[PDB]
Amino acid sequence: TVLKIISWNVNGLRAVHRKGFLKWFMEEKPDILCLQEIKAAPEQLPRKLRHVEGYRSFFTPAERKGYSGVAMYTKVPPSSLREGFGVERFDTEGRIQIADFDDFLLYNIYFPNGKMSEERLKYKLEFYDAFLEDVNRERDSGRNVIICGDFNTAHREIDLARPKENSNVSGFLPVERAWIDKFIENGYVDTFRMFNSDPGQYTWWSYRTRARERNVGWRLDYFFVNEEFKGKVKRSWILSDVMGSDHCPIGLEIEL
Ligand SMILES: [Mg+2]
Repeated sequence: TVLKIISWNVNGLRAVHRKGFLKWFMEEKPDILCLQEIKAAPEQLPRKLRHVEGYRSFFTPAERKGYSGVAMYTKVPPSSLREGFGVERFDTEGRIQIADFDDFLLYNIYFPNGKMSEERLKYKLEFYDAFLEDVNRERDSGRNVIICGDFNTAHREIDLARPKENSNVSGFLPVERAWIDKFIENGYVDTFRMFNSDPGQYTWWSYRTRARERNVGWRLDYFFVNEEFKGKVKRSWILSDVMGSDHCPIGLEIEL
């Protein structure tokens, strides 16, 4: 039995709905769909918009109105979800949704963008720190873990079109890249690279400067699993032709 999980930074749920979201979701039929950047008060969402037949849904909004926010659709519900690491400043931005399924925890994470300022870059790296602490704690206790979402960093030079010009832009700073190295070193596997070693494989393109048509993109969205669980991973891929956001969806298929 295959379980298909999709992750997508939709850049606003209302926006992606105007651009074919429901038709796409109906045709793709994942078992679990993880979404980032909802940008909406869930309580203000009409049912025609939020509810999708055959799926349970769970929404984790930011304190700040219209900002960030994540959500999860699933055919089979988790036993519960956790919405933070236990650290106030990281738990109030609508960035963390951790669902407990039988066989794994599924981390649906919208990691912070560090471009804004040195303070937001500091926040990003310390968020990374708190995340690693959290997943390590769970992984240490014998849990298998799947982590998906927008990491807001391209790992290696192959993971973006313009590595040299972005050497001092947040998203490709040596400090950020080094954290992904560290995360991997700690026993988590970048599942896409298990199957695809090719260049030009990205998940985000600026809406500006015709980036998507020029494939001037960055691989910012990942599926990671812990080392012990990797044997269950059968596919990890990029749904590059799916429109509606500045990111495209990514997919994981696992056999349990
Ligand atoms: Mg966005």
